[PDB]
Amino acid sequence: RPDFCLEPPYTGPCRAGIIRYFYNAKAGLCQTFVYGGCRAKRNNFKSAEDCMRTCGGA
Amino acid sequence: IVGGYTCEENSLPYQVSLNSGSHFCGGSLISEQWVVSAAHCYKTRIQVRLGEHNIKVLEGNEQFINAAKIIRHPKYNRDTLDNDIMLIKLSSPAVINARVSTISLPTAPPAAGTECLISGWGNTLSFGADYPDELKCLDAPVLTQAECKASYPGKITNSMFCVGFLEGGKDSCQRDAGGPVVCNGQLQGVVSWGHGCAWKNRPGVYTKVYNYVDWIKDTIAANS
Ligand SMILES: [Ca+2]
Repeated sequence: RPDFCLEPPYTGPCRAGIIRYFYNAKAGLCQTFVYGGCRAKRNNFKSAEDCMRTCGGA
Repeated sequence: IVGGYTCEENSLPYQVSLNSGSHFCGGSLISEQWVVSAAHCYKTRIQVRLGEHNIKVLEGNEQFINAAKIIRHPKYNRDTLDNDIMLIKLSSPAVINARVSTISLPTAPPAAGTECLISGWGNTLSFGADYPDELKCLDAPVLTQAECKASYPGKITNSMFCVGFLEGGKDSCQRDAGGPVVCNGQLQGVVSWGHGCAWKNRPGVYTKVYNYVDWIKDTIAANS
């Protein structure tokens, strides 16, 4: 799995609440978080399948 | 909204909820068939919910209308956040009544120190996730552009202004974006961004609606 899979999830500065997935390396699985709508970092996926494909877990 | 209070029921008849699965952004009703929101709230399908107070319970004043057209400002920049504004055309006109009605576009931008009303169903905590059932309100003043730029050096474009407090604890937050800042009976701001929510020395940043009066009126005319 790529290095960015290990980075904490990043809501960012914008003030929407968009459901996204991140890989939680501590839990070994993709989980949901609230994304603000702009300036996403790389550990931010539109589906669990996208997250699992890139970062693993589950 | 962090550090605010529950609005009086249906006392902000121009406030709408944007819903896709669940509530994700706010908006402001500015004509029978048009809503103003933020460009970063864009989705290809949106249901607009008017007349809401408690978004989890049927109260009997609601109107749910799907968006027919969704139009981002053509100069929106998703990296600088410049021109963060969007229009939504409703598939049918909203029924205008005591609990659902329009907010006036502004004839002048608001002076520093002007007290404004900011509202939404966004997070009520600066840390954690407490998304409220009932609509929240915050009374907050317009900051000088100099203080706004000093708070966020290099980041404040001509489309942006700050409203809030430097001491912390009172601000808009996630799921408030796209919603209204109303001052002296006019829609002056769209909830946009900030660093955290209600952090010290990091006030809320809002789109200056006054700069888009012509764009709004012409876009309505071109799509109506
Ligand atoms: Ca309701």
